[PDB]
Amino acid sequence: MPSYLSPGVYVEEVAGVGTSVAAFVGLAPTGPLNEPTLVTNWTQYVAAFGDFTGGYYLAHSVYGFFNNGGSAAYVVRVGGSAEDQAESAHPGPAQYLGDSSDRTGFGGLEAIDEISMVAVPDLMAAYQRGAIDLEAVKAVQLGLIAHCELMGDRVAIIDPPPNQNARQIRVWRQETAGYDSKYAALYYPWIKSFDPATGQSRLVPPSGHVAGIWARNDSERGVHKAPANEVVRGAVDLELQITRGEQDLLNPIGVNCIRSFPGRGIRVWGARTLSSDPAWRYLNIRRYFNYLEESILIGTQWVVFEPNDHNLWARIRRNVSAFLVNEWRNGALFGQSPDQAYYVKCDEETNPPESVDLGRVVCEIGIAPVK
Amino acid sequence: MPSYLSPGVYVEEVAGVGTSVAAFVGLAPTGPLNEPTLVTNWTQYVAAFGDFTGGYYLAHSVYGFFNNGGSAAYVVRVGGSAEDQAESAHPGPAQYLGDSSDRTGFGGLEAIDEISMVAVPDLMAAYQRGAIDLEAVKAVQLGLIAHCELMGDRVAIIDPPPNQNARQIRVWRQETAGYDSKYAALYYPWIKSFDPATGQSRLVPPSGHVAGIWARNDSERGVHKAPANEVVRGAVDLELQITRGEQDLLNPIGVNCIRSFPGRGIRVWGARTLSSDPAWRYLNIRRYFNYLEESILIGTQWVVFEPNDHNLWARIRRNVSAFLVNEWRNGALFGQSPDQAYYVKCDEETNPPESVDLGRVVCEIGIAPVK
Amino acid sequence: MSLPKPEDVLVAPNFGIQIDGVMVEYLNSVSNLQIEQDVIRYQQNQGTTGRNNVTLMPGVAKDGSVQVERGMSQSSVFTQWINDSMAGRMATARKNATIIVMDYEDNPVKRWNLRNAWCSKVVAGTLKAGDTNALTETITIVFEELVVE
Amino acid sequence: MSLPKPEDVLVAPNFGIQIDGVMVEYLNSVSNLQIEQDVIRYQQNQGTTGRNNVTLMPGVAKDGSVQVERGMSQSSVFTQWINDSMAGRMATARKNATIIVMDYEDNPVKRWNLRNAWCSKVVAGTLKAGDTNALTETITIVFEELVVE
Repeated sequence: MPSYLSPGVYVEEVAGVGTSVAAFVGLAPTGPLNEPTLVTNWTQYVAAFGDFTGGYYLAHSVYGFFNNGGSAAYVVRVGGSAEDQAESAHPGPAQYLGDSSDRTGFGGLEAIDEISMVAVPDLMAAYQRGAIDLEAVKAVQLGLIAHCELMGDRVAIIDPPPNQNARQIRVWRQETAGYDSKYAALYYPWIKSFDPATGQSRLVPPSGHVAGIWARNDSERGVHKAPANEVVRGAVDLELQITRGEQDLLNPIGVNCIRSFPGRGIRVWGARTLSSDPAWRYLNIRRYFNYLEESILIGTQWVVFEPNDHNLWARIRRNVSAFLVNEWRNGALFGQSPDQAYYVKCDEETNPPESVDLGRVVCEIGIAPVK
Repeated sequence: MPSYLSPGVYVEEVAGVGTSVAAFVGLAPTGPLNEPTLVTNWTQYVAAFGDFTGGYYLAHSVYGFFNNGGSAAYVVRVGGSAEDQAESAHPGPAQYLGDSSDRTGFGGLEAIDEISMVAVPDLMAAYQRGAIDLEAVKAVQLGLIAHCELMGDRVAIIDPPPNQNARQIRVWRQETAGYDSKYAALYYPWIKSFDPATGQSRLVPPSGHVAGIWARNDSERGVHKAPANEVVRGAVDLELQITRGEQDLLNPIGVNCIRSFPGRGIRVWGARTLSSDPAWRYLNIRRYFNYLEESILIGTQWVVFEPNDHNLWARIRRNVSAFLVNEWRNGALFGQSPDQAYYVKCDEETNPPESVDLGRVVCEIGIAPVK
Repeated sequence: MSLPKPEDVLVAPNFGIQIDGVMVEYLNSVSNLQIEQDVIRYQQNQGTTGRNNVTLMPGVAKDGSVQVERGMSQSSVFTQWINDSMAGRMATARKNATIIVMDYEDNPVKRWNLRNAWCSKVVAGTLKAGDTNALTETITIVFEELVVE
Repeated sequence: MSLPKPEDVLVAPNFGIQIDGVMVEYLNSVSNLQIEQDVIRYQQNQGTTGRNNVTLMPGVAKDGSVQVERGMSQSSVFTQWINDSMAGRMATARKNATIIVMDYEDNPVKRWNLRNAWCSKVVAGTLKAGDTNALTETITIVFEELVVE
């Protein structure tokens, strides 16, 4: 049962852009100071960061929101290009908070709201150069996932290791670095693309445009729909075609694939959560819930509860139902009537007589699961 | 009872050039590596092979079909040449996988789509130079057939030994190399042709040219009738002129014949498959069904989208009916009305209430066979 | 529909389409026509009248169905459909017009429109200051080669 | 336009034009038409019916849009436009018909009228003593060779 009560439960310590905004961690050719994470469009991004001259992955993964569906995204700089240490698992693509300094890293995003996804394009940029041991990587991916779990309303984009066969991913997934969490997902094959600064080819991780798809998907239909069949616009080719005999081994363990389809182009096909929990296996379901939570929590935003009183309960019940009945009227929910499609409860049994400080307990039923 | 609900019916493993496409596996000198399997025309073939000078059968089989009907073929380099063990069955022209490198031999199958026919021009030739006799060749033919059987839509064309009596082919096929399946065809005689690189004559298999027989038939008239009267345009002569007793000998054992007629030329005459199953005795029927399958599968993009929605059943019936009735109104079906010629059904009873991902069940009658 | 007495009502006409015609106002001009033929002859060499043969049966007619979208919005769904055809691509598609029962889960009548259906017109409403009850409707005209229940 | 439910309303139709058509009453007769074609054939030497090919696609139609100026005033803006064409100069111009949202700063739909557009008519209203609700409107008729969203 995800919080159905509050932004924080034990202490009331607390006293838009849409789902398309995401954040990326990596190095810039130039860039602004690295701490003030900024959110913007390609047009301004390049003016501050640089025209791919540093050889960094942010220079390319940024297009995920510009050569595909998008608007703006947050960028953590970490540091810039050397003229004409950051490759360690500690700084940069790390939980590099700086002891409550919001320094470049997962920690620097803790103070920032309105982020639905977080990617780290330069973690593997120096995989070979910086001798980034699977640990240095595993530790970072764990830090990213933990960040997302703690914020509670955004997810992690996890990169596969740089170059390995299907057997070897079955291996890290089951034997050396499985993550098992409702807050993360991974795609396997690497994508061939070009780099106009110097020539026809570069290899990039299945991120960037892959995330651009989520923004596209949300505009086409409800977040409840999965981008289980969508074009990776901007892709040139794939390193490997993964056949049915391989899909049979990878989909059951949560590895999503991108394939070149005979007459449809390069498309995203897999749509599973990198999680062991049957409830959260499907990505579109995990997303539907984050979607509803962001909108309902912003909507019913009252600060400092006055008197625990039925009159507030009545205002709340009425507002939640008014919000949800449209999901039913529209095609998002299942059921012949609101009666079955959703459930709202807020009365003295969720808000018992002790009435200690915060009340406002609202119980809700989605389709089968309960909040 | 072939598949129709899915390319994969137990696991949801499921998430142009033209139809006159064939693949040829064989050896060549100064040719692109086996990894970059190419789709080529003759000009391109020569750039990737030379002007028949290596003395390999790929040049004849590719030049053979190319000068008949057809638009493209996949060229499998496999391995090289000696000046003026690549020939061995295992290290190249056989059941190669490479831990899914899919670079050599039959390893390119499954990995590569949009191929209806496959053949191996040169393996039936290394039987002498490298003493590749007995099981060494049979093993390759078994592989080619097995891959077709596993894919579900591919037909293998194979050769009999180059010099034998009609009684000998009967024994060879019945006692030493019988196959009994829906995925292959064999023609008895060998063909007299030539090789301009060295001279005016050369012994070649009933391969390559035959690919171009179905390609012309299917592209100019359709797959409604077998190309059982077509002219082998590039033949000079036949090694043996088959007589009536010989035609009677081969007919009941499933061996097809090529014969010379008095003012009609050299034509392909037999039209049967290498199978004991009465249902699949004719090539025309086997090809008809594969054609329909390619069109039906490419036509459905609804792979991962509300696996419980029933409105999808209605959308399925709509698309299937429109396609098959259009065929009824032409020469595809033996009947007076779609009511007595074509059937489709998709309902709750075909898609059980549990609503398993193995949905998409559509019951169909092709002309009479059930699919 | 517990009794023979009710009839389908204008509860929820809706459409199967790949083009996102998500919300509509109405559907009109839907019909099924078999063309007849008429011949008059004089009778078989005797004192009786001629005959009229009207049992002759020529082929089936084709037409188009009017579709009205409630009004203009920022989503140019129909405009692009017409642009693709004007550009020269045979951008046709199959459609399904559905008639729904009082209890909407019951959806008994559907009409299949041939895959060759396409849009020939987009028509704007009148824009006049103060009209108030004039609300920028759009009319889409689609040709339907063949309609089957 | 916070919801999918609203539609554009007759809030503020207005026009980009070099000729000072500063204040207007209304705009009408605006449409987009692709001409179809119809051929009937007998089928391929067998016992099946003929076919109707309606997927044929001829070119795009052209027309004119009615423009109504609230009424006569001392500023002869439209009169000179027609005089220039009557005089023989190819005095054509590009125009833009704009559709505006409830919150007027939002201006989502625009239609471009080809540079070859010109005025063929100026029509006066009826002048009758005592009519009162008759207020000397003027009708301007403009030919639009090509209209693009």
